[PDB]
Amino acid sequence: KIEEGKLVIWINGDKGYNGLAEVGKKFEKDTGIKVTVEHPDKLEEKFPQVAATGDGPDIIFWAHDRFGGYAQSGLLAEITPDKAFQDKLYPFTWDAVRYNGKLIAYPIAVEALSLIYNKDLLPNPPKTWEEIPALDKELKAKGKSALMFNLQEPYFTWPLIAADGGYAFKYENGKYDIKDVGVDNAGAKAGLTFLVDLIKNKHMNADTDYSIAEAAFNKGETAMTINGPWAWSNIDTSKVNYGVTVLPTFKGQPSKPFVGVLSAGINAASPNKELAKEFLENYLLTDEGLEAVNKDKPLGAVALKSYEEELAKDPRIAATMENAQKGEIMPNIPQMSAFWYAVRTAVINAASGRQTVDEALKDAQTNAAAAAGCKXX
Amino acid sequence: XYXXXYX
Ligand SMILES: *[C@@H]1O[C@H](CO)[C@@H](O)[C@H](O)[C@H]1NC(=O)CCCCCCC(C)C
Ligand SMILES: *[C@@H]1O[C@H](CO)[C@@H](O)[C@H](O)[C@H]1NC(C)=O
Ligand SMILES: *[C@H]1O[C@H](CO)[C@@H](O)[C@H](O)[C@@H]1O
Ligand SMILES: C[As](C)(=O)[O-]
Ligand SMILES: C[As](C)(=O)[O-]
Ligand SMILES: [Zn+2]
Ligand SMILES: [Zn+2]
Ligand SMILES: [Zn+2]
Ligand SMILES: [Zn+2]
Ligand SMILES: [Zn+2]
Ligand SMILES: [Zn+2]
Ligand SMILES: [Zn+2]
Ligand SMILES: [Zn+2]
Repeated sequence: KIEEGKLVIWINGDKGYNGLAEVGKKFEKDTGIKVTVEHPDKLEEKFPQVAATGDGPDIIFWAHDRFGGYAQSGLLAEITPDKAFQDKLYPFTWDAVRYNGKLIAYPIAVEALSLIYNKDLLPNPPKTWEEIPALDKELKAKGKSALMFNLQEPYFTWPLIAADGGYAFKYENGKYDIKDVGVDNAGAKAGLTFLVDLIKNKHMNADTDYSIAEAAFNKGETAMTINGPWAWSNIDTSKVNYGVTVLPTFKGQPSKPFVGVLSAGINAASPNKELAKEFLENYLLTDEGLEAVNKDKPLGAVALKSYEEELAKDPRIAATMENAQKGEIMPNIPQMSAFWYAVRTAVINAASGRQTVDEALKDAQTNAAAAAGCKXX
Repeated sequence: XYXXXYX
């Protein structure tokens, strides 16, 4: 069902697909092979439906974590970059595209939360979480707060919770131990305790969500927020003089945001695996290839060293990459659903007092590990 | 569900 002698590519419509099409035109001028870039709605939930029947695109772009599922279903071609090519990309990005020890996609770009701060309120942002309470009191004396960020989703709160030793699933040798959940260890308790104290002591409000925080920061009401590169254009619009920097440390250790790696996977059913490898390796994953996509819609930090070094002259991108390198690649396993569910509940419950930190994390641990312990139905 | 396992 997949046409031989051409490349069909699916990529999210919020990406620089026109720039990607430009890379395709360059490919076609060189080889006479036509490259079609499409951006189907919910493409990542369509792919596993159609690919299962031997149809779909030759190449699919999505966040790496979805690829675990595809690989489990045998929907992705194993890729074969040599060592010289692999050395062109940051090692940790390769970690994001491994399933059962196999490389199943090419890393393209990297996203992670950073500390975003108001340069006018705060020219010298805190290096530590611990100094934020003192800073809050000082700022609030003039009716500004130190920090507002989304507290409703583990994605945003996990970096602090994980800093001193929390983790979702233990990463071992390009594999995850789904029975090793790090939700209720002393590291997570410390982090969550500090977070809950911030809320209990009114340094932060338990109700703060994504929109509230974004609004407050972009209006100059709070000196700091925690968000990703997807938020920058909204701040550009606000005219706030903002900086983007490394997340504060906690107990001397980096905050550990989850890292999302935009990745390009090859349809197992494709008759054009060689064409796709050539396109991805020698056309897209070059300075010129990524720049063409980046110009259409900024990629953020990229997996390709040579081009990241150029983009990193923008300190916001340098900060994204730094936070990413200090962060936790998002596990690409289906058991993550039980982690999110359980932790989301645990943080809500603990910040609202409905449970102690110890009890919330214990239950979360039990629930996350239990739902990870089995599969089927 | 309706299929078994376990995976
Ligand atoms: C099936 O698994 C569910 C989740 O553990 C249970 O709640 C439910 O009671 C179980 N049903 C049965 O035990 C009937 C099983 C018939 C054999 C199913 C397994 C075989 C390998 C398909
Ligand atoms: C189901 O999976 C569990 C491990 O999760 C295993 O102990 C059991 O043998 C499996 N049963 C099957 C595949 O029938
Ligand atoms: C569990 O998930 C696997 C993924 O390959 C399926 O094949 C199975 O039928 C069940 O949905
Ligand atoms: C699959 As059963 C609950 O009969 O062991
Ligand atoms: C599916 As079972 C091994 O918990 O009976
Ligand atoms: Zn579209
Ligand atoms: Zn995802
Ligand atoms: Zn080579
Ligand atoms: Zn305090
Ligand atoms: Zn283990
Ligand atoms: Zn993402
Ligand atoms: Zn150029
Ligand atoms: Zn309990």
